[PDB]
Amino acid sequence: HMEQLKCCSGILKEMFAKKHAAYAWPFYKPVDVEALGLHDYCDIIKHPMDMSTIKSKLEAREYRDAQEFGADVRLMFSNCYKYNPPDHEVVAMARKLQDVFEMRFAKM
Ligand SMILES: Cn1cc(-c2cc(NS(C)(=O)=O)ccc2Oc2ccccc2)c2cc[nH]c2c1=O
Repeated sequence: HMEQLKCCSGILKEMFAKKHAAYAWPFYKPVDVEALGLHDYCDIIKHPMDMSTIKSKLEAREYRDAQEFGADVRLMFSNCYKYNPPDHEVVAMARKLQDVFEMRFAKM
């Protein structure tokens, strides 16, 4: 699984790339519930996730395989779709970033 984890690190680096920043930036770090004033975020989202946490987990070798890495990336997008109304701008941004992830993750 060392080779598939190098691919996971490559995919995450691509998600942080300048060419995707216009839609990736809300996912770079944890949702700051207090600063944003997000009503009941912690009641609705039991397992928050973001790209910096995923990066820290890859560096600490916490994912034993590609499936575990992919589960955290999809959790990050799922939390966004779950919390927000479907018409929210952040949801449209999550979909664009998920295009990047799914298309590369499938080429594992
Ligand atoms: C994942 N996410 C993130 C934000 C969000 C986060 C931060 N900065 S941060 C990472 O918290 O430090 C800044 C703005 C944010 O809002 C917008 C981002 C773009 C367009 C409209 C809203 C958010 C807000 C409500 N829902 C969400 C959500 O689900």
